[PDB]
Amino acid sequence: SLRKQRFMQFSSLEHEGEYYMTPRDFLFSVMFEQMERKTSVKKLTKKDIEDTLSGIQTAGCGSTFFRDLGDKGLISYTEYLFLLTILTKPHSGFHVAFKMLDTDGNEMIEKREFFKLQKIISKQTGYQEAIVKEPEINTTLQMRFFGKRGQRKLHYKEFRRFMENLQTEIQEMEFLQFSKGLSFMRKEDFAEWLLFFTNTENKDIYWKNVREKLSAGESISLDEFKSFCHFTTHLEDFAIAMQMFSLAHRPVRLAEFKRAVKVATGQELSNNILDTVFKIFDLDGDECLSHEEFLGVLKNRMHRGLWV
Amino acid sequence: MNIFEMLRIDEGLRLKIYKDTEGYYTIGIGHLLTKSPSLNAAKSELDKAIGNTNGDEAEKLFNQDVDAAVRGILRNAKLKPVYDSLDAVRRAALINMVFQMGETGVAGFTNSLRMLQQKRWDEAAVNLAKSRWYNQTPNRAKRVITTFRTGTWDAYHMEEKKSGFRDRKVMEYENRIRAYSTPDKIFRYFATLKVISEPGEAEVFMTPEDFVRSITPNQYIIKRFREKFADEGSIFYTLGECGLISFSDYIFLTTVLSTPQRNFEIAFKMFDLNGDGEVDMEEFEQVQSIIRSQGLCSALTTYFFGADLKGKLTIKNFLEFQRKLQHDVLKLEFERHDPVDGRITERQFGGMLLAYSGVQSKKLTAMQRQLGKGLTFQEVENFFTFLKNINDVDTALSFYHMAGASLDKVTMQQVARTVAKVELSDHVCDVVFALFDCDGNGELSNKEFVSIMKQRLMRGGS
Repeated sequence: SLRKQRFMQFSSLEHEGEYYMTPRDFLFSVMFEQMERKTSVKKLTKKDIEDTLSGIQTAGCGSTFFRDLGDKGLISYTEYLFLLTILTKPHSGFHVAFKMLDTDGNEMIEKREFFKLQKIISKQTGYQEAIVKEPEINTTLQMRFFGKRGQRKLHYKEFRRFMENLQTEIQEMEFLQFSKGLSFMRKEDFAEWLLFFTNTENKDIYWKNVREKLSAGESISLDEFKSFCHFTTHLEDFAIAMQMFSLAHRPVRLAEFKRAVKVATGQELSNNILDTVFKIFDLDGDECLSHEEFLGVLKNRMHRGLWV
Repeated sequence: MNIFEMLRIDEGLRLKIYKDTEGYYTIGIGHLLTKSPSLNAAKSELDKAIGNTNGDEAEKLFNQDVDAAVRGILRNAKLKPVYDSLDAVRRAALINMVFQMGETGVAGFTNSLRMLQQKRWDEAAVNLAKSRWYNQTPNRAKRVITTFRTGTWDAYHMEEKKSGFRDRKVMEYENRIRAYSTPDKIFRYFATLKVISEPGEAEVFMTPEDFVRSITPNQYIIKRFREKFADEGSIFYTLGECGLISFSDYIFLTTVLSTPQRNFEIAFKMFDLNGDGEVDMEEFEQVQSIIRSQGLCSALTTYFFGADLKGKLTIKNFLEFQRKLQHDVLKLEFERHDPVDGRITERQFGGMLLAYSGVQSKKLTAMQRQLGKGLTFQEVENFFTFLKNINDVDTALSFYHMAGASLDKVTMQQVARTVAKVELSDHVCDVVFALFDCDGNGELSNKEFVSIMKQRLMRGGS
């Protein structure tokens, strides 16, 4: 398990020999495989709990929920796993799982069936420092979902709005990390993003194409970028439409790639993303994209380096 | 072969009490205890001529009944003249009819009866076949009427044929034909027809019933020079040619039968001129060929693309082709069994579920433990509508497992409601659970059940 190595690599608090994450931790661990300066674990004070309650009431409920919280928050190891699953395979039919712990058939769950809900979805360093064992600490998600006292209930609508917003936050946050703060990703910066988790055997051609063959164009905007990200999640219908092009002994040119996208996702990509993806992965230069390899990088980036 | 064996095939031999077609209580080989309504009088009546168990060799009951049937025949002024004139065998057929409806009902076939007394065998057989009696139970009646018409047990020797080793050997050989031979070799093996248009020449054809026999695991008889080989509303007439299945159509149907629809949508929208999902005659050919990996006949090609061959096929329209074809093939496969009043045995429905898992008799071995009551076509097709979503259903089953909920009947019935939007009857669950729990607790072997159901669904493998 690489996820226990990720959690432990970025966790910043110990309580009772049980380790915790702060939303600032959780974000960093999603977009980075290791950080240049490791974090300082500190024993969980009693101010933090006082702060974990403060941040809930002052923090954006939108797609900034984790950036606003920041260091005011708590995420158990079981929660962290749960959150990672939302981001690396957002389609584990959370709806049917939500509907099985459904109470009184109203499509909402009570705090009691929470721990199960994380457990069934997220499942199938630090041996005992990291395990499924139950907690006595009130974490940020629990306070937000079902209220401080725990007496609120969580409707599936609110829980879909929470997964979408969580995805949207990483996309918005990775945009700026890789755009160096400018409001427009460069074609070259989009490539660095796409190939951040790619460490396969052809990274010398990918990267050589980035440097030589792709350095001028119309830059990539946030909504142009998000729309690529929202495509990478639908890739399995893409993978199928790709296979059918191989079994047709058909080279995948641009016009084919544009088609496979509209069938997989119903939307079309910016011209500058299409051009970047082709210039990188058109290895031969025959204007024919190596889809099997482009498809492998997508899986590296979706899996975020946890083997998902 | 005798009346006992005859009447053991027409009236099945039941060990435990039941009710015949009318209300009355009955046990044995069609032996009526009493016409009272109380089950308790039946048990106590049953024991008055057995002596206190509701159970095999205690088939003296059939023997005393026949003796009463013979006797009641002989004091009856209309049955007696005929019976005395018939030989050993035709007498058995008449005792058989008396068994089925009693002497008063039999004695009401006064012309047929009068024919059998004047030894007009073909007449009485033509006339008897015309009656409600035959209409209600046409298979029993044809054996009885043959036995009347010919004087011989030949009607029953054919059905008396239940030996497992010689018969399994041909099952095993044939299964390998389906699984490993080329389509040309398969089609030629199971097709039963030949059509001779001298203009051109002789071509082999398949009847629908042949076609389903092709693809379902577990030989020319007729020539055609406007017959109907398929039911009134049957997808096979779109093929043209009376409901027969040519070779090209065999290729095409087996492709579209066992492809999930998402794949056809993606295939349509990929090679479509505008990607909306509407594919022309020529673009259709690469689609169905591509799909084959993972020469359509001139009747179908006009049915989809119009007689000019220039129309176009909607993924919506085709998807209903597939949905319709899958139905009739399920119908045909359902009737390849024993549809007594439109219900097949519990033990046979179990044979549909495992028809594509090969040597899985070991599972069915423990399935006949519990067992009674047939299963309607609608019960079955609902399960097969459930299997359409098996990849979504396997998701749910694993969750209910990890959350600790048990995988008993309510869970399965709930899962079929939630992810498959269909209601699984109670009885088909008992059949499905008896087969796949495998441990005796009412809990499914979810990982195993999902494996075999993935092969039933697509008629494929693993």
